[PDB]
Amino acid sequence: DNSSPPAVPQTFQVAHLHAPTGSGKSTKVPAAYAAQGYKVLVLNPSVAATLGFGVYMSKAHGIDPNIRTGVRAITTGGPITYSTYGKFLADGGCSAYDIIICDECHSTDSTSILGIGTVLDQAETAGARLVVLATATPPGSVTVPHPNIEEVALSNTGEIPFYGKAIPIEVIRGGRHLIFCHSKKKCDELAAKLSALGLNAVAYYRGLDVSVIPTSGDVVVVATDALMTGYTGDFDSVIDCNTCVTQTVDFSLDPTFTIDTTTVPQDAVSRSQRRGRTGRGRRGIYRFVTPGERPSGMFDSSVLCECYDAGCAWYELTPAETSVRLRAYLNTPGLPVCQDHLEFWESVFTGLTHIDAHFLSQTKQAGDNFPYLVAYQATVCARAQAPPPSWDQMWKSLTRLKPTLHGPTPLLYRLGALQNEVTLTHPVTKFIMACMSADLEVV
Amino acid sequence: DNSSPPAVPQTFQVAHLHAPTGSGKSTKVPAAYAAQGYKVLVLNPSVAATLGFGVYMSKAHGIDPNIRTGVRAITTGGPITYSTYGKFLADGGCSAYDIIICDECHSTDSTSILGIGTVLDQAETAGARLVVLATATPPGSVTVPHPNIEEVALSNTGEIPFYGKAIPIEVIRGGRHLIFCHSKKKCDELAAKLSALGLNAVAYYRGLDVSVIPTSGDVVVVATDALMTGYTGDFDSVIDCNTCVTQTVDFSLDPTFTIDTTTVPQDAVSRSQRRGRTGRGRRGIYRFVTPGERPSGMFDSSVLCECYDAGCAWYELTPAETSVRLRAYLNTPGLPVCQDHLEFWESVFTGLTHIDAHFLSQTKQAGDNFPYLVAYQATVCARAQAPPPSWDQMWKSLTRLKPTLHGPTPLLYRLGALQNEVTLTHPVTKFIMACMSADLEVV
Ligand SMILES: Cc1sc2ccc(Cl)cc2c1Cn1cc(CC(=O)O)c2ccc(-c3cc(N)cc(N)c3)cc21
Ligand SMILES: Cc1sc2ccc(Cl)cc2c1Cn1cc(CC(=O)O)c2ccc(-c3cc(N)cc(N)c3)cc21
Ligand SMILES: [Cl-]
Ligand SMILES: [Cl-]
Ligand SMILES: [Mg+2]
Ligand SMILES: [Mg+2]
Ligand SMILES: [Mg+2]
Ligand SMILES: [Mg+2]
Repeated sequence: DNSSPPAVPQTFQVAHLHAPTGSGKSTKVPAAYAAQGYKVLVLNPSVAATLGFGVYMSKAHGIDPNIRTGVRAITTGGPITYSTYGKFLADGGCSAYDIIICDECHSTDSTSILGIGTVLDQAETAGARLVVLATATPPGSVTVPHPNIEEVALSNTGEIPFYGKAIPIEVIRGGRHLIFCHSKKKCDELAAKLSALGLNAVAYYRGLDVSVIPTSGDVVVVATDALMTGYTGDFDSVIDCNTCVTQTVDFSLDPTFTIDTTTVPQDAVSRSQRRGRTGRGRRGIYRFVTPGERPSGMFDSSVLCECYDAGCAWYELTPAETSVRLRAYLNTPGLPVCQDHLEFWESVFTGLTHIDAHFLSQTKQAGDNFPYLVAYQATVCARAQAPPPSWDQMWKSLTRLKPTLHGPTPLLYRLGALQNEVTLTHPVTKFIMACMSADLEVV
Repeated sequence: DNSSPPAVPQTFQVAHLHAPTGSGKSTKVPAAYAAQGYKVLVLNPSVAATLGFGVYMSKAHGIDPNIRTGVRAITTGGPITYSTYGKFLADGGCSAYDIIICDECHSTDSTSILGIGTVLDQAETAGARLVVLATATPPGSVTVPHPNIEEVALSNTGEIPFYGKAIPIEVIRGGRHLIFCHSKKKCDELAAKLSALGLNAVAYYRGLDVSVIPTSGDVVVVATDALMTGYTGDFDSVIDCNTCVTQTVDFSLDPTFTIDTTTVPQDAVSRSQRRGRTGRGRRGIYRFVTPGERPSGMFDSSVLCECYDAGCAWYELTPAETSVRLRAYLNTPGLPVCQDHLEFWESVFTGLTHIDAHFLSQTKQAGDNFPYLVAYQATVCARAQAPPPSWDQMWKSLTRLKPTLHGPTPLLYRLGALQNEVTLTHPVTKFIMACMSADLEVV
């Protein structure tokens, strides 16, 4: 049904394309639309993917497309353009293209979600005949059985307790095995427990080397998801804790909301990926704490906030402009889904007035999450000559003013751990609290 | 048809099983035959695969099978036994098992071919009810299109001549690319040509390190098939010369036959494998000198010779015993195929009388190809006080006698390059020449 590329409707259509990564959906398909005389934009969340498409197209097909990223925009004048969603947003959206392919349209990072809503809101007005929502992983996808992987639940019987169940020593003594834990911390403690017990064991996370994992010999690697992005092949078995760390918003009311990195049950995509490290060129084993529960393509409300934040920080969009684009995304069927907290987030940002410009550009440059919310809290701090909620790296634009800031932090919301006393008097704190309780979904 | 495991016939059946590597054919299938009360032997060409199955079975299913290789035989007493074909032959064949699974039955190395003929000849007499010829690559398989790989023939247009066609510089300037050449020699010359031209290029073959290939950055790797067995992932494109080196027999009549490593067009398996280095997690390009021509599962007559040789050297089989087993293999449909040179090879070896025992064990130990033919030539040399055909490593059991060997080599056949004068007088030379011309297929 959605596995063939849509023929161009001679007016306006939104269409889905479910096809594997590499299969032609982002290359051969735009090539065929271009040979019929169309101009085609193809959007993707990744700078590397985007650059990779221009290499393929010119070398396979002698087609030199325009390649547009945050760094540079390469204009050849040909009919196909590749861009990241972020560069697309930075360029004003549709502002040119007959057909727009939104690639990896299952992505739930904020640039993808804002970028996609923008296409959906603007595509027809801008002269487009076709928007394609393309993906290899449609929303509601679950982990399906693999022919080469045998799946065996852990029980309570075992000498090594692990996320509420147990690993018998015998199933990891001998051969090469990968245990997934959620944090650098568990990795280290489990790695150390196992080593006490006589096992060749080694931790791996963000910021250690790939060479810390022996090519050969019995090993138990206790790792985070950093592994899949840093390292190549192997494994007789995977032991999956079945949880990850994700950005979540909590309407904690202490005074307002909390945005932090918390432990959530994994979704199908993380389950599929962690399992997929065994079964390569021979049979594999996958062991797990709990059966697959979350389908792919649900995202957190704090990603809606992040969209509003980036709209203000990067793209000179008022919160109301951000809502039209997000509304178009939430109103389009077959896309990732989320609680409808558009009115609420819009209203919060609408009263985040008179941010310090130099603070915001410092935060933007340093690359911290939520550049607008961090610089706004900082602004508020420097205007009350108060310290930031902690001296986390986040707050470094206040470090030069550190000797002159005294007293309780005027807390607007929580972006991490609290390390100073707080006052809840601030007019903006009050404003955000009233945004919460003026919204039936958020109260 | 051949994708489901055969139910046990209550008398005797030979059956085929076509199923992917890892899918259960060598593990789950024997497990299910064992739960019904059968004793199951599972044979494979690889020590590592064989050991890998015992790890899987005990860890996935709490089944500790017997694991038998050249090194050691592990006896647990359970109903499933894994063995290499070679260990099976060393143990006397069927000499116990209800069901015998011949795994990787498409293999065309001599141990697999002799091992398989032995099962086929002996299985019924020995009480077996079932022989399964199992494989992921049936004979006559061709290279089929891959959804993620775009295939583009080279033409004559290009600045870099390559196996009778050309590579334009533009298709390898920028990005990461793998060129296959047939010999360490071409690798080095092409690598050096490309470097002169401004390209980051690096050779790779048997005996250089994996680290000689940069993880990141534009590179052109000019390699042999050593690459697939030494190194892990990548590549925007593969450029395949479409030829490999294989052991071939030539009835050269100078005086008798030649067995040497020569350049042949590649078969589907080598084509599939070399192509398969691109298209991983994104789209790939494969370029080639000539369209796929050889289907898998044809092997050379010199593999029949090697079987006879190993029978004499390792397994105390007379040539006539070797023929009954090879005959059973050639008479069984759906197996690799070869010219029927059984009578001829049998007759050659039957007159290879009174080999020196110490020479043969030296050759066997040193691991040279054709241990019987090398030690027989050597024997013949030491009895004529003549030098070996060259001082290649092959002939090292004659090195201690080197000051006393003089005159022309009495050539029985050719196993490499000739580096001394030769006499064709030797009675055994005459005998082998008459084996050739007494056989209608070989004349
Ligand atoms: C650096 C970040 S983090 C983040 C998180 C959420 C959202 Cl919605 C945007 C963002 C951005 C903004 N952002 C993301 C991309 C994507 C890419 O790498 O090509 C990107 C590309 C270009 C720009 C960009 C470039 C210039 N010259 C000026 C301005 N104001 C923005 C901003 C971009
Ligand atoms: C070392 C070689 S190269 C070659 C080539 C062709 C053929 Cl038909 C056999 C052979 C052999 C013999 N060969 C191959 C294997 C397989 C494995 O590694 O388990 C193997 C295993 C065991 C034996 C083996 C073991 C003992 N103790 C005595 C004797 N006479 C043979 C010989 C073996
Ligand atoms: Cl605002
Ligand atoms: Cl003999
Ligand atoms: Mg593609
Ligand atoms: Mg250790
Ligand atoms: Mg298997
Ligand atoms: Mg170089």
